[PDB]
Amino acid sequence: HMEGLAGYVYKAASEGKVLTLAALLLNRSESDIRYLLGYVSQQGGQRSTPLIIAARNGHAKVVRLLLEHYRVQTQQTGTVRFDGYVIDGATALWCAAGAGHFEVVKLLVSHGANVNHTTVTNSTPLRAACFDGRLDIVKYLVENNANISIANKYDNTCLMIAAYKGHTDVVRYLLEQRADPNAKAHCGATALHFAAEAGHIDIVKELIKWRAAIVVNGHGMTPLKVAAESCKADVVELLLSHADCDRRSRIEALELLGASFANDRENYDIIKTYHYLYLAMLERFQDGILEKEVLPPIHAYGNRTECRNPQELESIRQDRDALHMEGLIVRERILG
Amino acid sequence: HMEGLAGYVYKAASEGKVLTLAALLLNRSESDIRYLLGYVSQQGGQRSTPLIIAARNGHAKVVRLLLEHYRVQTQQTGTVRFDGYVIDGATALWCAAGAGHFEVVKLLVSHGANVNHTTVTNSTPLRAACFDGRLDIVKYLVENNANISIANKYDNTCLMIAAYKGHTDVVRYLLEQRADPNAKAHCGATALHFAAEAGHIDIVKELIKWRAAIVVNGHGMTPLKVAAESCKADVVELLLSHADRSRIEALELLGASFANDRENYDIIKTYHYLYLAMLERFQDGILEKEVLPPIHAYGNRTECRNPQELESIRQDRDALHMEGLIVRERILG
Ligand SMILES: O=C(Nc1ccc(F)cc1)c1cccs1
Ligand SMILES: O=C(Nc1ccc(F)cc1)c1cccs1
Repeated sequence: HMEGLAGYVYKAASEGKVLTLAALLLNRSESDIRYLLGYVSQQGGQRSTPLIIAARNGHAKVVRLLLEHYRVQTQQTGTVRFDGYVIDGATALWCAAGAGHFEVVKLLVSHGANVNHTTVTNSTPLRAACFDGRLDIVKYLVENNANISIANKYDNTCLMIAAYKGHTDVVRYLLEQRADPNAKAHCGATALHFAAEAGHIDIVKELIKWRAAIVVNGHGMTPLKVAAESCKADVVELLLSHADCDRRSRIEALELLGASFANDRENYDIIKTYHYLYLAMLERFQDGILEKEVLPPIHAYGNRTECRNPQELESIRQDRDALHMEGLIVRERILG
Repeated sequence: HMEGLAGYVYKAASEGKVLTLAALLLNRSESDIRYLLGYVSQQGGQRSTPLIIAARNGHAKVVRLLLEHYRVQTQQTGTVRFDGYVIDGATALWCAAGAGHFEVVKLLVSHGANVNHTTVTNSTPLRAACFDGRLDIVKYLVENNANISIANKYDNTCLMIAAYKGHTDVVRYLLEQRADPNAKAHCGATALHFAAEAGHIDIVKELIKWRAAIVVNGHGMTPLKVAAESCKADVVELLLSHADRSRIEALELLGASFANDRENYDIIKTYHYLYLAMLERFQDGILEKEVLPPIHAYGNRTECRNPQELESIRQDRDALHMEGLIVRERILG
């Protein structure tokens, strides 16, 4: 059928050949043009229309022709491919936003594109831009009345995803536009919880400057202890210079922070494994005191047992091997 | 007393001023030279002798003078500092081996240094040299009757530390010199367990030419599952070219490790080892798969029980990440 002629209009659109597109559409009845420009084309794992592919591929030159003259409906959705993950429900705007195609975004929403249509995971074009941290498209959409509040399937908001990937400038912009830094995901994670795991220290300070609230990971820990278990030490101390827990919860972070300098081989430093573990014990006998029930030796980590006295952990300051597994068991008593 | 001139000969020894050291000792009775050369000097928490520092600092010219003329006893031990750890029981030879001082090692053993003296932790000079991976001193000491077998307090053999720090050349020399590849530490960990943890693929094949590894690296693991949790995929697949349930646990834990592992995190590779893992645990009783109830943590998603379930989730980054955390907690805890 004219299914072959659709392949040609898709090919010209995907590769940005304005000259080819116009010559292909020039002498066509309106019935046929709506078929040609609305044809869902199977190319790889992408179900697309000429406009969606033209936008995903950043051929603004081609996108202009279709929206101005041939007046193509901007609400068309398809299933497109971004890197290695297939996304279904993607509109020309969402493809143009995720792929960071500056001009194409500005052209579609200027010609009336619904900036708040969502994929099946309910990622807005703004979220795509927040994931990749393209500041110009994040600024553009919000001042074009995009909804910073609409979040993904798992309540993971643009502010949360901007923090995990660490787009400091984008994160502060949304905070200024008064995005809620206390939203919670299906995980329970706050935007802070996320920035803590990835140690985006400047983002952590930005969120606090914008009256962010400390709340337990609804399904686990505090943002402090996710910093500790993630071993991001500078972050761990930042948060320990804001309202903490006297000795109690505060020392629990230090214990786990020093325990995380031990257990992961990537950033393993037994010197700071001891450094934090010892200072935790210091903050446990100050004035008054507060001890630890330790677990049996557990035939596994040899027969090492967790230290109960400062002098005890002092002894091991010469032994790498023992301090390393002292950390492995420190960690295992809080997590397990 | 003569404590002031003793301080001076230590200074000359540590800084390698052979001529200066010699100028201090020449018109001294043999009684006095033993005080000067036997003084244990405290710098920090360090107990040192002029000979030990000359060896720790690799000043061969000074070490020759001391052993040759003034005939200083090679026995003599002290407490020295290295990578940041104060080590007790260190002899001039052991210091020179950790510090990779080629000649000073060659000079000390020639005048009778016990190549098998052990620190307080029972570290051979061979172990020290194996940690630093200096192959020339590893061969030299071995060809002068060093015992590849004498291990640290925790049964950690020279082969283990050569694997952990990843000195392929030291590992292959030790294996060719016929080191035991099946020793176990107090953890239970074999040399492979260590090579897997750090993913030293070339060494892992080297041990394969010989070995055969049991269980536990500290938590009841085979070297395969230590590779999986460490996310070392290439190692996991190398080791997956041998003999067997155990197969599915490795793939599951490796793919579950690509999620939580922010260091080498790839959500695509989570959905790959987890998908290929789905062969035969779930819907029988194939074999038995007890899934955990959807606990408030990884949201309330529940672990996939059928191949078809994991196919739907082939897309969605958010969803596959919590699928890894769920598998991880089921195999671990
Ligand atoms: O926006 C997202 N993912 C994305 C798309 C395109 C791209 F280039 C980079 C990232 C999403 C996050 C959660 C659901 S969708
Ligand atoms: O590994 C050891 N010592 C060492 C390591 C690296 C180095 F550069 C210098 C010395 C050990 C000392 C006691 C037991 S093991």
